[PDB]
Amino acid sequence: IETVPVKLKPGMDGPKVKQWPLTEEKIKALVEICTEMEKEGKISKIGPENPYNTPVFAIKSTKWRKLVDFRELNKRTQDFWEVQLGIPHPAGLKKKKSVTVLDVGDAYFSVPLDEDFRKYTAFTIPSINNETPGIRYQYNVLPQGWKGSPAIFQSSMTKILEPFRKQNPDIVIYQYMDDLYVGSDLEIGQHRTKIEELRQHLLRWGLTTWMGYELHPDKWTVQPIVLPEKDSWTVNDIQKLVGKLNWASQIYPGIKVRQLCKLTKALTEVIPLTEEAELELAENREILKEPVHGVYYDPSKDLIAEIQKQGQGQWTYQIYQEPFKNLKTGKYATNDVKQLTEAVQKITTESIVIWGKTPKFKLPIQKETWETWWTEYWQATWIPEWEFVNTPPLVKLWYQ
Amino acid sequence: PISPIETVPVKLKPGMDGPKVKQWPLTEEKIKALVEICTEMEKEGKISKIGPENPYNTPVFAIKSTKWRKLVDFRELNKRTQDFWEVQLGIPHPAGLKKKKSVTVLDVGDAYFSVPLDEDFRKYTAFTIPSINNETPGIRYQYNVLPQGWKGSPAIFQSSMTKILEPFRKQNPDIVIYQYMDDLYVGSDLEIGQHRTKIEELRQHLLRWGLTTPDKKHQKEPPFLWMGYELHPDKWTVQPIVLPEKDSWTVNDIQKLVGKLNWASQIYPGIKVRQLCKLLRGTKALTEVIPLTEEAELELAENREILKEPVHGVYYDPSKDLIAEIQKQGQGQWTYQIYQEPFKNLKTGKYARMRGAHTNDVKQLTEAVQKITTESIVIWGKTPKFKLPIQKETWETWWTEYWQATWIPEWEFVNTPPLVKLWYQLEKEPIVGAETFYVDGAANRETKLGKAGYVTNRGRQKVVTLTDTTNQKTELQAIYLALQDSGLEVNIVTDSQYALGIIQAQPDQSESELVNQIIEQLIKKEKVYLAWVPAHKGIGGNEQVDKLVSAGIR
Ligand SMILES: Cc1cc(C#N)cc(C)c1Oc1ccnc(NC2CCN(c3ccc(S(N)(=O)=O)cc3)CC2)n1
Ligand SMILES: [Mn+2]
Ligand SMILES: [Mn+2]
Repeated sequence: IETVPVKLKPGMDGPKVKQWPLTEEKIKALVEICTEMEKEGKISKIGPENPYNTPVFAIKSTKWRKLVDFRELNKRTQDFWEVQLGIPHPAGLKKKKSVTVLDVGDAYFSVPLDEDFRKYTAFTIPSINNETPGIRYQYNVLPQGWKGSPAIFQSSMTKILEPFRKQNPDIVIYQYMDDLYVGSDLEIGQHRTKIEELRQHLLRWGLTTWMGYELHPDKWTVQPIVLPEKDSWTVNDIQKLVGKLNWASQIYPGIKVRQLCKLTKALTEVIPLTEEAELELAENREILKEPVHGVYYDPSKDLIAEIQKQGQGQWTYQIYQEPFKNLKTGKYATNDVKQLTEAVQKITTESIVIWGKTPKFKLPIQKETWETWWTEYWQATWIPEWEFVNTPPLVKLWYQ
Repeated sequence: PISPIETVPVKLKPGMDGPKVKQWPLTEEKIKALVEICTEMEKEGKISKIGPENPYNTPVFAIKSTKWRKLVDFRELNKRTQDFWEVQLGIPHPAGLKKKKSVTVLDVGDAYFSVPLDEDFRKYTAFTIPSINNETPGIRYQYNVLPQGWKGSPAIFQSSMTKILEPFRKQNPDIVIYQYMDDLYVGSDLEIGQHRTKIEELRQHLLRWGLTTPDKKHQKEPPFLWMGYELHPDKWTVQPIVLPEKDSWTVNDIQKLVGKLNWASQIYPGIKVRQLCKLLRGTKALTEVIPLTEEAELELAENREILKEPVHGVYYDPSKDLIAEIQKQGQGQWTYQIYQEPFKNLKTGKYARMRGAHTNDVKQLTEAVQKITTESIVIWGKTPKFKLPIQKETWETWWTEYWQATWIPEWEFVNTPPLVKLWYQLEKEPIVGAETFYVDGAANRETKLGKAGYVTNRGRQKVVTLTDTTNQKTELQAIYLALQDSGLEVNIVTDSQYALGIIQAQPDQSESELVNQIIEQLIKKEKVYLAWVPAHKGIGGNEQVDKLVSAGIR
């Protein structure tokens, strides 16, 4: 085994990201992990000659796990992991009956990382009250979280999987970051038995290994823009319905509001439902049920996801590349943050399974509230890109 | 002594070569001073004589006070050298410090000149002492240690110092040592006998590693003046805050006052700085005299009272839990106190921030709770238990109904007036027997002429004219009109997503006067329902207002 040489771009410089303050339990949880890793030769204490920094966090049943935020590095590595060694995405995966996800991160700890690239993997375990200098380390092996690790490993991964794949040609296996996506049309017990067989292939070589047990991507359906059913329609009830439909007409080709606009009245007054409006309404209903005409996935373009707080433990979301032209819409159903972090994880997983990439999330929360809390509930090995937005009150209403 | 410690490898910036700066002809006094200076350094192995085999040069200088100081201009080399890791990520807060029986402050002698520079890098630190009138080849030299004024000296020094302490640290986990530049602060629960002995074990550990300290019996008596604080054994405080008695205040005087008050705010409760800040607003020369308002004179009076008596703070006991209390002290103004045992404050704080243009006490308090939450994780590594001037029901009613997601940790209501409340609540469904006001407010982009107005389900119609108003301003004055002319129960229809958004958000304070006027109206009303329709879509009521509203100018 030798090292695959890595390069950012001749102009692109490494990451220099601040470490978010960490709680006592997390710093202590990290010192344990980082010491064992240093002893095992996975990492190495570093000096000031390394001006680079990637944040570290600790996650969770009872065992603590080191999560490293490779967002900036992955952005700066891109050419290496997308073009130079890009893993292809199977269109089949999203069609499979059941999809099991397995953590294959332990495999990267066996492959050495290009000696010339290691400086960019620098991270810091901070000190409480800044009394001690703060422990610096860098990777020697392939790090978990960095998109370059699965790119390098793919060659060794294809070897491992070769028998299983030959033996089960109707099983689909995708590799996204530290995880394996395994899909089959098999009955549940049989799917589970195939996963177990798979674990063992990985066990030789060396691989121990908001969502249920597995994902069911064929059962995944778009939450339509719903038009309420009523026998009593007020002036306000129609006004809402007109505004909702008008907004949908910007996305859905075929939506008409004319017949409804055909009715200075008091909001509270009860206007009776016309023949042409009752038709238009029922017609629009059948349009919003079926997917959007004209919107397609452009691989070159970035995915964008919006989430709305619907209250009572309900959340709504929409995946698009070009604003409001929806690729997928859905829903998610104890505290606002735990719920959002849950919703985020679910949307990102669906996104991975469907397009082979994570969306940039538009978070209906204050920047600081999120950064402080997300880690307490975060459970994934990847971290999506996120921006903090103010949900326009209108969009919440339109998506129920 | 030059520490035996291994050298930190240094490189230049990629695609760059070393400095080749010409040494300016220096004065005879300066030449005589520099040679004398360099000779004593050469004998100590800090520098080494070189030939014209080396092609790099940096200008040297000299300054006087009878002592002569050697000034090296690393400006170019620093531009050419690689960036390093940030020396320290923060500074300790006295509130986070633990109680210790005894202290010793050791200061490291000739720090940068006591640490070796990477052999492969030395060539670039080359400097030349010119000959008199520069007629003959000067005396070429290069550093073997960290040069003074060079980019990586703080990084490389602190890095070394840390590695040198690491063994001693592991060997003495019950001893706290704080590193800051060429200073070392040692604390222990050991008695003056065992402590003084451990001090010498350290001084010697530093010596085995080429680092000299001062000497014994230099040690002082409490308080220990550290980083702008007074460090007593059981307490801490900010160093004497002198609030100047001045007749006339200049921009510079006010600026410094705000800095002193903000610094005092760490342990002195109820310190206010709003009114004094309002003064600094605008251009104004540093020396320009600024007449104090009644509000600023009142604020300074209150500040003088708080600072009339010395207030102290306690150290952190990691066995106990943190408790943070917040108090409202005017619009935008919030004051907090963190303690573990009732009113034995570890630290104090103020918070005044306007995230966006418009906000309410609930959003304001939540925002403060966050600022304190982060502050706590930084200082103590754990979140506090909160005591808030808001009813649990007031919170519940707000955060469930709001579209933004929030979560605040363990908190309890404490009855500390003024209490945080929602000054009004918009209706959920349209009101019956309450006049429906369809509003609109079109403005011309060129003539700047506004035309805010309304039409009602009761045939009332008013169309006012505005001067130099945006389409935003008019869409908002239309709502203020509907609010003014209406009864106690009102329905208001708008085509402005902007206006609705502002209003939906339930603000109780705003940057715009129009909004403050609208808020005042909202507070007064018994019931207010606010609906939205898409403009130009021909809505029965909306279309009707647009006719008389858009009539002339756009
Ligand atoms: C950040 C920092 C700064 C300084 C300083 N100066 C010292 C250390 C250890 C230092 O670094 C730390 C680190 C952890 N805890 C403390 N607690 C200090 C609080 C004040 N205390 C003290 C004890 C006796 C007396 S006395 N004997 O004068 O009454 C005066 C003060 C010494 C320990 N300091
Ligand atoms: Mn309007
Ligand atoms: Mn308008």
